[PDB]
Amino acid sequence: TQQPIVTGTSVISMKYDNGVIIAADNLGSYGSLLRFNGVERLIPVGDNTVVGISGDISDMQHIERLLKDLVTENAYDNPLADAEEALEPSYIFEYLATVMYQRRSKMNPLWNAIIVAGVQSNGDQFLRYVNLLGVTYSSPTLATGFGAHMANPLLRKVVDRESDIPKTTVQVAEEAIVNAMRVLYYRDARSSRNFSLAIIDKNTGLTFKKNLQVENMKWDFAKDIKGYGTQKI
Amino acid sequence: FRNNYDGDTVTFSPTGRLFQVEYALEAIKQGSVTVGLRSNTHAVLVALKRNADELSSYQKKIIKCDEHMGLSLAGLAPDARVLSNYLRQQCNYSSLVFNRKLAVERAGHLLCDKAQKNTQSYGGRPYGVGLLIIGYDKSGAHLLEFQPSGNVTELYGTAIGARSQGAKTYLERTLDTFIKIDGNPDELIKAGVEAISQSLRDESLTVDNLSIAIVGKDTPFTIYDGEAVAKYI
Repeated sequence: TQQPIVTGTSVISMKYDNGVIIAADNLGSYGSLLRFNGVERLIPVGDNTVVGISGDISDMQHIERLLKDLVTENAYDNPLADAEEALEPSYIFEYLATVMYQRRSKMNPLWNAIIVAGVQSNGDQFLRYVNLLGVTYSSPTLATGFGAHMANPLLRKVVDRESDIPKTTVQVAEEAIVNAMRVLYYRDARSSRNFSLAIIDKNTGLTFKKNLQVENMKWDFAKDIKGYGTQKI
Repeated sequence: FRNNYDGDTVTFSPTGRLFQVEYALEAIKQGSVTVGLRSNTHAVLVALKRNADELSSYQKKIIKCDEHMGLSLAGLAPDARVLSNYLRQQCNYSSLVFNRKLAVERAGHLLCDKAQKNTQSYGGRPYGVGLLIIGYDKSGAHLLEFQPSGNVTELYGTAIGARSQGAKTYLERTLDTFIKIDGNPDELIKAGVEAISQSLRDESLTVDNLSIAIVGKDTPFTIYDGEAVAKYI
């Protein structure tokens, strides 16, 4: 048993017709101190998988090293390590899920919430969640922390059920993700303006975008707000 | 020579031989014949079972390891039970932890390493059994030969046990034919039965004498005994 010290906030994701999108900001908070601004919380694994991690950053870095070891170990005595016997998103996840549940069962959790986004070899979209309790679930949209409360509602307006997936494009999906990151910057006190976004597409592969910023913000109405009830000037 | 250097597995002979391993190899030769072969769609095991009396049953020589993998044995059956049990666990571990069916190639490496530890330490003994592993994984049909020296070899077809050279020379001639038997399980089994019969001498293939196993593209590992193999005699 422990307590999280350096923390990452929301990770948000959704699937679209040809793949999956996943995003997370670049902040490592220390309580209410916005301590570290160059923290990458999206971990790519090979060319078909991105793991997004929120929660304790010391644990995130430990999980990061586990994933690098998985790639190394998979390539041992494996002539098809970059072909048929390369790591699938489903393998990455099931491994992580196993670890998360064993650690919670030892009363010593990895204090995180994890979203594994990717595309399987057959072309299928992979999107699944796991957290410090070892709880797992899949949904057309997934998000951690504040993203669950604020991003899912917006993302679910685009993909409300399974049948909305083939109708949704990369452009529409990405715009919806980017809008949600702006909303989280408005209302989450542990969020940063700077974020990373990753697209995994069954045709165009892994597209990793760094150093994105929330743009097109509405603030001008604030000038007209004075007082808290009766004050006029 | 020999006399002085064959007391235990931890001793090299003056010519660099390991006689205890070689004596274990001799247990396989005394074992009843079994054949393996494959095409690009299926892999087949065929075994000649041995009895003690006309009042006794015929010792079963095929063991299922997972839905997509299994093996046949020649030599000490108790040792095959131990090694097949280990293989069952490794297959099982891969599924539970990684949601991944074990590559037949990796199963070969694991058997090699488990056999090797018994050939270098004091007090133990080598395994006194040879195994033919068949399977269908993410790179198609596979057949392996395991010897208790630790050596494991991927082949198109092979045989082990007494008079196994007959079946082996047949397969070495038939190579170009049976490898082309794609999408036809019955014809591969015929070629396996024609091979196993090359090693006969004592008797003919009877209904409770023959045991056959098959795995492939849309075929889980399944064993055939008794009247189920009557159509192949």
